[PDB]
Amino acid sequence: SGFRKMAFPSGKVEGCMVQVTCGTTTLNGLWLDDVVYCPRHVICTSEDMLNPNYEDLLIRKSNHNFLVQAGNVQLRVIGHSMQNCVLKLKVDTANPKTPKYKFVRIQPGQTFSVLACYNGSPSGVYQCAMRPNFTIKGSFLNGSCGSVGFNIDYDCVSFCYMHHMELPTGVHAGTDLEGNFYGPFVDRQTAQAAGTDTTITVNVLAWLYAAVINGDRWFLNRFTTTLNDFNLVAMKYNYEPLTQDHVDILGPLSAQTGIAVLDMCASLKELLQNGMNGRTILGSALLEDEFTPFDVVRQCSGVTF
Amino acid sequence: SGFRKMAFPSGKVEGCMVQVTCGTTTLNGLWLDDVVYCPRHVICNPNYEDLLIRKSNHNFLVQAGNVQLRVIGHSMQNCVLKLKVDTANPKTPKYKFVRIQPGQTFSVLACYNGSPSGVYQCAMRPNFTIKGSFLNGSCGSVGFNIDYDCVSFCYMHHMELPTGVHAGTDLEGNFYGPFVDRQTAQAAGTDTTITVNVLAWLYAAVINGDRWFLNRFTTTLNDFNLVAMKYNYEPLTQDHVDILGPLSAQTGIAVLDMCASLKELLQNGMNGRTILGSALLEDEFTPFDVVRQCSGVTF
Ligand SMILES: CC(C)(O)c1ccc2c(NC(=O)Cc3cccc(Cl)c3)cncc2c1
Ligand SMILES: CC(C)(O)c1ccc2c(NC(=O)Cc3cccc(Cl)c3)cncc2c1
Ligand SMILES: [Cl-]
Repeated sequence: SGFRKMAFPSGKVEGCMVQVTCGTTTLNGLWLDDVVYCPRHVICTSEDMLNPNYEDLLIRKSNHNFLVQAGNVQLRVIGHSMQNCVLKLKVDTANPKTPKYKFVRIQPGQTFSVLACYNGSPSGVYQCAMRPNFTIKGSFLNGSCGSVGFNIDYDCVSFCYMHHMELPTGVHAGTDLEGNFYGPFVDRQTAQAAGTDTTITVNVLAWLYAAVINGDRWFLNRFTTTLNDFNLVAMKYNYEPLTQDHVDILGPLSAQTGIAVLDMCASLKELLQNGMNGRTILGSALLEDEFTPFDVVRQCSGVTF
Repeated sequence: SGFRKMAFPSGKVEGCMVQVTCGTTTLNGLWLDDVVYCPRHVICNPNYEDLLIRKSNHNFLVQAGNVQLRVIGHSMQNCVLKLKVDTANPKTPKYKFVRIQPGQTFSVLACYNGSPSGVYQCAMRPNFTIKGSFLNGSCGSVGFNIDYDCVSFCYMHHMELPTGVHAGTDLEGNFYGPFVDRQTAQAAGTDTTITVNVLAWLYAAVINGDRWFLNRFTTTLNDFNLVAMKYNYEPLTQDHVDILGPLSAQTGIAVLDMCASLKELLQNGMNGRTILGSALLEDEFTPFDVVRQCSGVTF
């Protein structure tokens, strides 16, 4: 019993964190085999950030201009290339602690664990989700750039995010491990704002199923809804449209609890209308949207209370 | 910017998790040097000394990854069983066994069959239970903090109470709270809110640009403690006020100034507003957790 925002064990990622220094800038890098991956803005000053020409800045650099530190050991840079917004530093030593891994690009609504680092050293780990507006509500300070997001499915680490920057509203933006940003953001100091955020409906529904599994049914009602009428109501509360794919994904939770997806949709409709009236669901006074249907099956029991 | 319930990096603890099997029971153990620590109920009104005297070393199966560890000795210390093994753990970190106080927080590395499945942050509640996320097979999962490079082990999971909350011991086998390791009618006492933690969290909201709850008013520690007692809040002591000193200095808001803001939230609610994305007053962040997350301390 119990339900917590749970992160994946960070050990396999801690063994990959290195410190990258270029001139006066110092951020984190990901050391996998003989390559160190880090944000390409490590080559920039605060001046270049207004309109950086990365190709022109990088052509002026040599291997010895980059200092890579793995623990107390210095790594020698033997090559360098840019792939989109990520700089790939070829080093002379393969990481013996390299885990089995994949670079995956996630979709908004997907969750992942974040290993926050400063100077190549991990300071903390937390769970979070890719928001519909392609930003993450993380907890990062200056020096966190190069911190990575990941999922660990079975024994393989799936790298899905590299932290690059903080937007003016305090939210964060970054790229997949190929250097392709999530969202319409650029690694430039520009008046770019996060689009209006929306609630991840399929996740709130998954979390309501987790509450039913943990013995809480106070929110259920005798009503059902059409998929269209639910979306017409949910959009009024800034909720993401629930698609047929979402309904199909919720199938196993619906089967395990005996509550149809559109019957759960009806109680979400009522919850949005009535609020909680002093009650909580899984210890929360708000509707939680950072647990996917996959996270709920993973964390909750297979036997309903 | 941003404020999340953040756990310590679990890597130094993952390298210590082993699977312990005794007969039909299978739970987790902590392998430090040549000793495996696990709940003594792995051998299970139980007379533990009488059950243990009937066991031999080969009755215990210890699995570290795919390797089998050979048990060469065994002893009991309170509610924890210490299995002497033939191999020192090469991944043993620098460590200490510490007993924590209610209100203090720690990281939990949840495991099943000697394999870590997840990590999460939580606090020792005033009623000595933890609001964890555990399933059958989680017994032997450990709680820890990291101080520089040293792992402080503070909790070993033992059981789930009927209300869905959890109970366990320090690494010396001494339970937190009036609990016993056996199947009987045990209930968690009435819980209280950790006031010093809610105050620390209000300071974190001020640091992150949330000041709507601040007012021009102050209070005496005595007048606030009456209000704390009415709302099932833990009494705020002078030690708590002294501990909040650095947060008070960093934000320019006196502890009793912040206490008057909490008094108005307790008496009147949030009125549709949230603090750090929460509609409830959060009490599982200590004043040190607030400082550490709003600075950038690494291990
Ligand atoms: C101090 C403060 C505001 O809390 C802070 C300050 C900086 C933070 C940060 N670094 C940057 O944004 C560097 C940067 C600058 C311009 C463009 C680009 Cl692409 C990158 C990343 N995450 C959290 C950060 C938090
Ligand atoms: C099935 C369910 C509710 O998920 C569950 C069941 C058991 C759980 C568990 N173990 C026990 O409580 C076993 C037990 C019994 C009597 C005395 C003692 Cl000391 C221990 C620990 N954590 C989560 C547990 C969760
Ligand atoms: Cl995805």
